[PDB]
Amino acid sequence: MIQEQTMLNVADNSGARRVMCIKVLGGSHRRYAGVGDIIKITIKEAIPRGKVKKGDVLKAVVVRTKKGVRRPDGSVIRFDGNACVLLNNNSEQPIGTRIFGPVTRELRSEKFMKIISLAPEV
Amino acid sequence: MIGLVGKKVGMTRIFTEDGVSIPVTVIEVEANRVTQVKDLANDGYRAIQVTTGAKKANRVTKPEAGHFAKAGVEAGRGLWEFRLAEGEEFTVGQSISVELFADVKKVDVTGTSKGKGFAGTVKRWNFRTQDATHGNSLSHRVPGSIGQNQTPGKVFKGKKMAGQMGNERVTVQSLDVVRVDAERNLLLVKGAVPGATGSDLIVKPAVKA
Amino acid sequence: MKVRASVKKLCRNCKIVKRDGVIRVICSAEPKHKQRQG
Amino acid sequence: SRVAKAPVVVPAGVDVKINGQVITIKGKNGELTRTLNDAVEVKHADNTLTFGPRDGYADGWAQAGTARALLNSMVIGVTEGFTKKLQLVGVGYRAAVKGNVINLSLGFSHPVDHQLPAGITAECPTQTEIVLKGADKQVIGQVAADLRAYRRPEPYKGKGVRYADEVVRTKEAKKK
Amino acid sequence: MKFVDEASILVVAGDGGNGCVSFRREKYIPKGGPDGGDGGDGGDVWMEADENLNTLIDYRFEKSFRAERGQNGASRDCTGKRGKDVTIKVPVGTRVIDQGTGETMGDMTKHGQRLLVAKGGWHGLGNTRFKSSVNRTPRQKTNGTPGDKRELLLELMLLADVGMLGMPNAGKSTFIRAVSAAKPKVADYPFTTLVPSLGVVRMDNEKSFVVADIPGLIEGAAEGAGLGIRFLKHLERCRVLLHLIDIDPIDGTDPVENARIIISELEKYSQDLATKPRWLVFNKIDLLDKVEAEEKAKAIAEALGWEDKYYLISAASGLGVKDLCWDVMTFIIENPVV
Amino acid sequence: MLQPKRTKFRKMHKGRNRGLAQGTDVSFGSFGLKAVGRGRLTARQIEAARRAMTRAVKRQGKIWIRVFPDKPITEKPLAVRMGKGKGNVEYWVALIQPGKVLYEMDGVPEELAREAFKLAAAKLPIKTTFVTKTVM
RNA sequence: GUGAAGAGGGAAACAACCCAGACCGCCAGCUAAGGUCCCAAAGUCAUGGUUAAGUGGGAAACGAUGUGGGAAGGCCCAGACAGCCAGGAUGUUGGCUUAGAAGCAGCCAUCAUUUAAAGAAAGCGUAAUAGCUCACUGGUCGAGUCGGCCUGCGCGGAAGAU
RNA sequence: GAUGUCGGCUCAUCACAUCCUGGGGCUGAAGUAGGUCCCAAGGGUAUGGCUGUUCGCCAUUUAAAGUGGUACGCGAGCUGGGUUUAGAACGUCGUGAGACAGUUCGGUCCCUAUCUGCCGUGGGCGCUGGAGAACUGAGGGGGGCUGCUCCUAGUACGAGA
Ligand SMILES: Nc1nc2c(ncn2[C@@H]2O[C@H](COP(=O)(O)OP(=O)(O)NP(=O)(O)O)[C@@H](O)[C@H]2O)c(=O)[nH]1
Ligand SMILES: [Mg+2]
Ligand SMILES: [Zn+2]
Repeated sequence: MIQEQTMLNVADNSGARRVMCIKVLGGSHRRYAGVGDIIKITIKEAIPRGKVKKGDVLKAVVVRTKKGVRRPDGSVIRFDGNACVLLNNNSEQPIGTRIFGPVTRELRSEKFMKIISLAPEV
Repeated sequence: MIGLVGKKVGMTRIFTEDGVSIPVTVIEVEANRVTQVKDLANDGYRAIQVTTGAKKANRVTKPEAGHFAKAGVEAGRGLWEFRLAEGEEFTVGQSISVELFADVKKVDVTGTSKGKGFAGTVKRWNFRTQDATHGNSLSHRVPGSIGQNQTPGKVFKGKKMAGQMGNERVTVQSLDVVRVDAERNLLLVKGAVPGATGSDLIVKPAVKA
Repeated sequence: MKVRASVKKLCRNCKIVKRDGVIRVICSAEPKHKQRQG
Repeated sequence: SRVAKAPVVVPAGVDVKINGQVITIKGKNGELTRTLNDAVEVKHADNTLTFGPRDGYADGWAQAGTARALLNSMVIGVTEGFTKKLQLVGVGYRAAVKGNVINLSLGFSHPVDHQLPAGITAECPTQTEIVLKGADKQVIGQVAADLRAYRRPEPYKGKGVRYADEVVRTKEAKKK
Repeated sequence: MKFVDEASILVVAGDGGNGCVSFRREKYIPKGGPDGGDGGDGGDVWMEADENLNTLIDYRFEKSFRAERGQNGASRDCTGKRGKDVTIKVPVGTRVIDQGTGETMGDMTKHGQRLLVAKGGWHGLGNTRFKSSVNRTPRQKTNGTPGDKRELLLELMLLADVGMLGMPNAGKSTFIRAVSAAKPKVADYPFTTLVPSLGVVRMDNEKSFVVADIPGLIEGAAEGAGLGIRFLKHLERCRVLLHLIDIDPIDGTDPVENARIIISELEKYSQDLATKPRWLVFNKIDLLDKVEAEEKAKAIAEALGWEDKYYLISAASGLGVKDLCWDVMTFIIENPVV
Repeated sequence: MLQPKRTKFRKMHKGRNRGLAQGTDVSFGSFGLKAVGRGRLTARQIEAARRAMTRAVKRQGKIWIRVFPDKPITEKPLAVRMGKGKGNVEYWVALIQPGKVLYEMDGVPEELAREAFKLAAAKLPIKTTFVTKTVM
């Protein structure tokens, strides 16, 4: 699962390489974030020439979960490494132009088509 | 209309045409027989007493044997009373089938849950376990404080601490029925029901919307 | 509407009435004169 | 008190019977019965109605006047009838009458259905006009109030249901 | 709603918290010391620049905005919470002048700008902050500094793209009917409108422009004695200044002189409005039923001596309204400087 | 701020408010304000009432003050043990008995004086009443 | 004065409050404070009133067509008040200032005509004309009405934690 | 003649002078959203950095991160982080021993439940011949939270936003 104070990777080419999930949105007493959720992250290290810098705080969308994703037919989608897509604070729009890595089909269910469209896999 | 009384033999998933797995509970129901019918004149309320299964003759004693013989019904595992619906009428000795649940599409299951014995405060009331380090001594799963100082001077009733869990009636509401079999006498209900395998279960129509 | 201990006819069209054991003022001209706690 | 000092006179073709403290003023416009307070006495007399209190009662004439007013209302209700006038102002405000069923649409997400009493009839000569006919003033007043409570007009545009003779307040409000 | 300027608002900065003189006494220490928490910082009033807002109707009633009092310092070294900030919504283009030695603190530039108008009062220090060798049991109390009581005058500049100027005899107000639906007062008497009103002509979803109707003036309005020339101030921001000339006026009966009298006050307001590219169109064309309409409109064109492109429009219904809007928005496109 | 400029003694006993009043007859005006109950009249109340009356009467007519504090009141400061001598003087009050005349008015009509006294009664910590000048 | 150094009765309990100062015993009577619906012993006693709030049975400044009594005042059958039916202008859009001031955005005089009455005048509305009132008058209705004081008993003001 | 103090953890309860949800009045209430006042305690009422901190500032969510009482709730439930017996040091006072509601480091938290209280489970007796079953219900106990989207409807309102 994904919770606060969690070391997270990146699935986009915005410029960040490792991001820190420190807050999860959705409601009061929010404990964990699934595969499609809105979370608050802080940059821990990024390319100096990238679109983002060190210490910036912005919203992110989960793409892969280490625990897995529960399919309606009793199937779990495990992953090796948890990443996220950088999004603007005011508007839920991706910052990076490309997505590197597998993407689950659940993101389409909750109306997240920007990541799905420019994803060279599922 | 009334429900049925049955026994749980297990539970298994069901595959749909679109591939979605529906985990349902398998409950076998025997053809119940009406043993007594109550009316306003005698008991002041309308209800019917039914029995299910069979019981060995040696174990059956004279009182219940005569009670069964009065209604012309053989021995049964147990007796239960179901309240009518102000207009539905039943006669003594007629058998109760299972196909009548073909339209309710929502059932309520009541039964005796699994007995956990004497359970602790953490397991019973989902309390928070204290720290196991930082100097803590002989207090990890203890409830802790159970009241205020001498101003109340007592422990209020209904306070939450360790006790005996299970072995009690538990009601689960708004359970969807998937399939019912008449020739095999099986009922498939979506979800999980209380109790262990082989325990007696009582299924009733859903009372809520 | 205002609730205050002291109730008085602010204007000429303030009628003092006793409703359910308490003093109330009804103003047919405009509802700013409604009072309670008489 | 002083209002009860003037006896009321029932018109021709109206029969009045007394069975204790119950009064019936049935006639051309239907039949109705009203119970009294067990404290004011009405005496059978010539073609008029008189009212009097009972010795030992503090209220007496204070409620005798109320009884006189109620009888004055019911006699004209059973001889002439009671009419209530209601009109609709504003777009999207549709109303019609079908039998003893009236439907109201005041911009809601669902039609509003109201049930009329047995002795109350409603008609819609105009699409935005409803007239209530009844034999008792209290019943028609309650019906009109119930209809009005759904869409009580605001003092900004005046949209809603209203009486013909009533006046609404218009406020010139501008901010935000 | 309607565009009205000269809004006045009074705001008070939050008063600072009040310290408390308390002493600490424990189970085994009768002499603990002065233990009084300091007060909370007073509330600070703030403001925001809103692109969406274009009117000051929300401040016409001189509402008093109160910043909550800073929490008083509680005993046992409990510091009071600072007062919450008060934010007032302000449109773009407003300048603020105080009452008494008034000056412009700032001018609105872009949406989201923050400007400080009154700083909150300082917190009141408790007895814990003044203990020393000289005095070991402080009994004095320091009250928080009072907030800033200031009077603010909000003046708003017109944000419309098209400005209207003409005599009251012209159908300037009814011109809005053919181009938009704003419902101002339209009637056959002069000085029908008393305050400028706004309106938008959205012929397409992608492109639209805002046109505002301004009350007319009289021949003597340049010097005064009427509504003055103060409503000419709501100009110099519109890209084009539409002008209507009332053909064959019922009460005027002099189209030659009233057409040129418009420029008389125009050339003497402050700087002749920098000779912006104003247009010239006529109204009440439907009154003239046939060919007679246009030769006199062309005849009056030579009186002005401008000889550029002219439009024949009737404000009652259509008749050149649909295509004149296209020409008005066309001039908007090439010139993006406001 | 009504307070004697010089006093023979700085402090006064608590005293009592027994007996009846002396200044019950009007001898300076036509409309007089008379107390109904016992109480303590601080100076602050006196000048507050005087300012209220000046505001009410639109600065016309004559105003008479029939009461003066002439008595100091001592209050102990906060967090001070009992004893250690008497406290210092903070405010001066006037003790009056029921029937004492407070204020007297002249040059005003009946309704104006009545409404002024009604306004004054709010600032007065004790019940008051309206009286008029009577011969002898 | 009481307790200390006084028992007992009453104030539900309650040394210091009221009555009352115990030599002992009695299955006798009479009283003090306090009570007589019961718990718990004694009036569901008699006479004439007040209270509608459970006031009794905790509380103030102030407010109120709550109610009872008292002394008075104005208008009163040469028709008393409130309702109802009508009138309520004539020079005159008064002058000035005013796009618009016709009564009711500003100032002024505020006199003066036929009337049972009309004020260049108080309130709503119109930019202003309009259109509604008010003061006032006429007619029907017909007997108390209006507003000042004192006093008893009532209401609100009256929100804290087992 | 004695660990008994503040804070933190677990456990909560009660009042409404109500933070949200609920029902309204007025408004200088076009609408959404706002201000004030009334009724209403059924439910809910945050995560981290700093400091021991209660309280606070900061960052980010939510409907809110309510006000108080209960020996400033709760140490025969836990922690000993503050202060603090015995050690030592810094700055000040005192010639000095020593002291400092001046600061730093370190520095023993006992008890096998007798009674009432509470949680569960049993034995005797009674319910009037005995016994086996099945039920009505006098009473008591448990829960009563809501965010977002869509249709209504870009409808009413609104010049447009
Ligand atoms: N037939 C016709 N009548 C017109 C036309 N334009 C105006 N009118 C008439 O002339 C009148 C002019 O008055 P109005 O439009 O109110 O003038 P305004 O724009 O308000 N000017 P101001 O605000 O300065 O008084 C209109 O009310 C209308 O009766 C037109 O195109 N055709
Ligand atoms: Mg105009
Ligand atoms: Zn009023």
